[PDB]
Amino acid sequence: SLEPEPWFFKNLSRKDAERQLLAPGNTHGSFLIRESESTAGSFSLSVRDFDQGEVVKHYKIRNLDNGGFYISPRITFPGLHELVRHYT
Amino acid sequence: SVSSVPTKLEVVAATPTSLLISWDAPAVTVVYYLITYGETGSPWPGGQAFEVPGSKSTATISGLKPGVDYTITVYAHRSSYGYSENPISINYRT
Repeated sequence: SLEPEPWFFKNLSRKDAERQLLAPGNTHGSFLIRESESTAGSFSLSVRDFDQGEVVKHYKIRNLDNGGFYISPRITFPGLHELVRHYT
Repeated sequence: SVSSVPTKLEVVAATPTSLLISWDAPAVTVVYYLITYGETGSPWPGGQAFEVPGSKSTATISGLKPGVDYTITVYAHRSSYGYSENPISINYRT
């Protein structure tokens, strides 16, 4: 279902995402979406950010009872596409 | 100034490891709430979050590390998807 989307990285560990995002060629705010080892069948967003070194910040994509998603409870979305569109 | 949904929020029962929060049942319809909690000064989303249905006016937070300052914030959603209403926050040292 997500396989067609370029931003979705299948079979990508949390640590592999750190390496992928820290690798050269990635500007700041470079990101991807991965399957969550963190929590069963849900997804996570990993992003390139700088901490007073450069780093990868992981954000859990949490699900709603209505099937939607959110990272921050201030804004919720029907699907990931909408979430990803918003956070870009 | 600026006013929030829900309007008032307080801890009505504490143990060293958990808290029962209660808030004023709002006048407007809320489909669901989302509630964050984490150590005061956690970033960015604020810590762990969970959902409670709109009909409810209480939530129980548990598995807390005892004697630690927590920020607890409630977000009210008045439609299925979109922006939450202005949230309300409280701080509590377990």
